[PDB]
Amino acid sequence: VIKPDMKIKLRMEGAVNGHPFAIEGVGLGKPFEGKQSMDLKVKEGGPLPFAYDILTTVFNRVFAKYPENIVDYFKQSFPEGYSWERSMNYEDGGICNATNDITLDGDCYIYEIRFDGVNFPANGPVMQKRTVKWEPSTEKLYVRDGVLKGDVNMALSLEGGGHYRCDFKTTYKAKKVVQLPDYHFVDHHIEIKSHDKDYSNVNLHEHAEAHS
Ligand code: NI
Ligand code: NI
Repeated sequence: VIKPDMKIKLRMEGAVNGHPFAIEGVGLGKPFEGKQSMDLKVKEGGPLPFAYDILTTVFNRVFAKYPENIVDYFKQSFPEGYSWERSMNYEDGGICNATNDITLDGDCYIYEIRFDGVNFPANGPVMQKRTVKWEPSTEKLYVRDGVLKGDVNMALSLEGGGHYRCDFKTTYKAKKVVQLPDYHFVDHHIEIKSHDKDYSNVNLHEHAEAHS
């Protein structure tokens, strides 16, 4: 059911500091190589008044290269698919909640995404768009109450130098019973490869690899 080459379509609806927006996307990847990319377009609420970077990790752990010796919760959950929930706690009190419900239609994954950011300070790097990129990261994955958790210490590099820290807590939920993994890691590296001036168009890449 998992094919070597796969597509993606998605819609995100969200709000940051009570201002709504909508984004759509199409993309493609290689699930077994842990690579994907996508083009994203802002449909409503542009030009976004906040750092696009806060959204990019929300725009699928099926696109992660799992070796044979680690159970792959995500590829097993297909064709029924899985959903996830995430809280993203920024060091200045900015908090983002996100969810993604992932279904499969033919060779295409479909994402229905909600994003909700509150309490970003007007003079902070998100609302003044002073972020450069996310550093590559290592997510720690562990089972709890029959579902899979993933935690990660993330950092955004900042235009004047330095970093801005965010802690991610994700819960991933297969829509059917699957085998559960042991403790393991996923290395991630997410990059905006191109974009237009106000980020109404963005081309986003990620490569991920599981290890134990
Ligand atoms: Ni890389
Ligand atoms: Ni740029």
